[PDB]
Amino acid sequence: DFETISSETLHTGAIFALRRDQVRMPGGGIVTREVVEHFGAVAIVAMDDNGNIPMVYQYRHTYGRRLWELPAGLLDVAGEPPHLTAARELREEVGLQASTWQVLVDLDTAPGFSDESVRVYLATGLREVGRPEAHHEEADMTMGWYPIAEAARRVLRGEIVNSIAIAGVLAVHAVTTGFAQPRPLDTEWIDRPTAFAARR
Amino acid sequence: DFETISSETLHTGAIFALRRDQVRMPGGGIVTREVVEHFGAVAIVAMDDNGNIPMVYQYRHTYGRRLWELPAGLLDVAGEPPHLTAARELREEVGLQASTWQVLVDLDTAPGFSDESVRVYLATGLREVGRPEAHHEEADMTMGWYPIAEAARRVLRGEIVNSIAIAGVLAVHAVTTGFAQPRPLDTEWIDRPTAFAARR
Ligand SMILES: [Mn+2]
Ligand SMILES: [Mn+2]
Ligand SMILES: [Mn+2]
Ligand SMILES: [Mn+2]
Ligand SMILES: [Mn+2]
Ligand SMILES: [Mn+2]
Repeated sequence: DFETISSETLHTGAIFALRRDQVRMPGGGIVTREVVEHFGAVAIVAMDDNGNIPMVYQYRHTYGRRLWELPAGLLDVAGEPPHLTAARELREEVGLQASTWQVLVDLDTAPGFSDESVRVYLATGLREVGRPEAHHEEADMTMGWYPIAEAARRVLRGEIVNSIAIAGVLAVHAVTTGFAQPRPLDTEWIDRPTAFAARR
Repeated sequence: DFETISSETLHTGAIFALRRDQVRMPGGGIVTREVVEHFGAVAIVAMDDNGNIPMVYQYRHTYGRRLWELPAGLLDVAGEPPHLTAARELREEVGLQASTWQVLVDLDTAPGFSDESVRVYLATGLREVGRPEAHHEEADMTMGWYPIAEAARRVLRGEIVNSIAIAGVLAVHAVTTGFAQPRPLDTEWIDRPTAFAARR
């Protein structure tokens, strides 16, 4: 079922495209299904030798306020491998470098209307290296180190609400409590976006 | 900082509006900040007397496949209280009724480009009641009961990727392991969307 009958691009912006598709429903009808094409992104849970991780306080215009989040960046560099996008962004945002990288959790942010998918890595064996000069939203953001457990409590207390940070924080929390294990970098990323990047 | 200089509506669809704002950055510059206005939504982690919860397998056109998710619905009923939207949708989607309702976790799905926020409730004291005749995506979706721990393992294994389901599953998992506690229904929902609903 669910066959796409027609695709019409309604808008192409800086980081996503708006597309309206006509989809055939179970009953036999046809409906509007609008999708927001997104580059996709990556985030990093950089855990240090004592179980602490870095988070950034970044202003989000969508909410008109700053949220506590994990270091993260868009896959807006055509051809750049995701784990490189991760390492690059970790260094730029929290000035860190890691000797070990594994896959923590992948999340599909808003399945209802966007194809954006985000891969969260767990970076260990941390090294403090230089951080570049930031621009825009990043020139305003700050950071703080949190024990994974407190970070986990912050989520359950509503102090952390960014879906990417929630997933990574609770996922690493499950790992540090011995409930689960990290995963190989070559783990399949089923829903990694391709549409918007494919546009150009 | 970050003052909105101008707002232009680019598109109004069935469930969200696309708006392009001009925002003043730290350096003194002005940039395009496109926001997707969304009704907002609610989800339910209905836990039974033995630690099991219901999940639905629903087709998501954005990804062209079915995902395992929590029962959930849009706040598309002007005036309907969120916890009522929750109870209504729980019954309609997994044919359940609960005598107890608390707040589990709130998540801001895609902070980068949308104001959508989702409140996940934890429903207990379950009762099996009738389920209506479904339409569209819902007429195709099925469901299955999962022990919270297995559901948690499914997340860490990439078998559950919907951000709402990840948050609720790992959040309730933290509660069942005695790490955290549920919260009162009157808990403040900081980022509950208002823009799109306010349009009409
Ligand atoms: Mn970033
Ligand atoms: Mn970037
Ligand atoms: Mn960045
Ligand atoms: Mn639903
Ligand atoms: Mn509904
Ligand atoms: Mn529904």
